[PDB]
Amino acid sequence: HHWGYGKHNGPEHWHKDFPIAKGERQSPVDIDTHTAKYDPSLKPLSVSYDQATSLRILNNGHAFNVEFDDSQDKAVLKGGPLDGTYRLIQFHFHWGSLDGQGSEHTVDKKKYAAELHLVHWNTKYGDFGKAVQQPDGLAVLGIFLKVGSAKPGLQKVVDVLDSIKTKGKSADFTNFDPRGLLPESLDYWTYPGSLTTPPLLECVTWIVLKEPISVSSEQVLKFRKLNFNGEGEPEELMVDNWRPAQPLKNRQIKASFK
Ligand SMILES: NS(=O)(=O)c1nccs1
Ligand SMILES: NS(=O)(=O)c1nccs1
Ligand SMILES: [Zn+2]
Repeated sequence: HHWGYGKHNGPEHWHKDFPIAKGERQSPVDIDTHTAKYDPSLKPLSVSYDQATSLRILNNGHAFNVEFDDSQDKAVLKGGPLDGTYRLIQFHFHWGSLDGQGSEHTVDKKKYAAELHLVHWNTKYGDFGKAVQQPDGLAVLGIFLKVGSAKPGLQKVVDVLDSIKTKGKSADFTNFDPRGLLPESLDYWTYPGSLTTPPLLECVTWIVLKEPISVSSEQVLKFRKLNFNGEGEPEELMVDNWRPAQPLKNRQIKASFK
């Protein structure tokens, strides 16, 4: 047994094993659109996923991760609020049991049906494990999912979920293009924060896109068929795997747009 999202091991318990849960720069947060300062010094985000190499998809018991080859500068995030270059290592999502909840960040208290996280690590620290020990170690791009028209570029991900239903299952997952998960606009808010699962390390520059992607009800339904438990255990549907908003405290949310 370990941390999870249930009544006995969920977000409100995490602090007992990861005391930084109560720290000064925790994620997610509510993005108050009227308090976020437009910052004309922010650069456009640079997302270069042209040469991205997906390798595998994994159910790790808390979400599913699509993993990338990060042994070269093939899929990088640069510009925006960032200095230097961050390599894509994985993406995953957080979603709800119902369309009314599921996102981690909220926007003037609005919850989206899900949220995508494309996780990148600062190439000056050499590997992901070293980056997470650093205040500017990670750059996570957050994208909101709302339910409406399907996202054609998500379908390949939903169709493989049958094969990784339970914890520890993985499947080959090559030639997936993450550029088909982006919305049209790259307007963003940014603030310094943390991993939103344990160990909750305060290593993240969060870059959250203003424009949501639209996904179909059937697509998000297929997320909710996955399982937190392993094969041949009591079936526990993988839903509501989001941490609620944490105290903003001494932080400013900047906007890249007016
Ligand atoms: N702090 S924790 O979420 O890992 C936890 N372990 C057992 C019950 S709650
Ligand atoms: N949910 S997240 O992107 O902040 C993340 N947490 C741990 C590894 S990646
Ligand atoms: Zn996440």
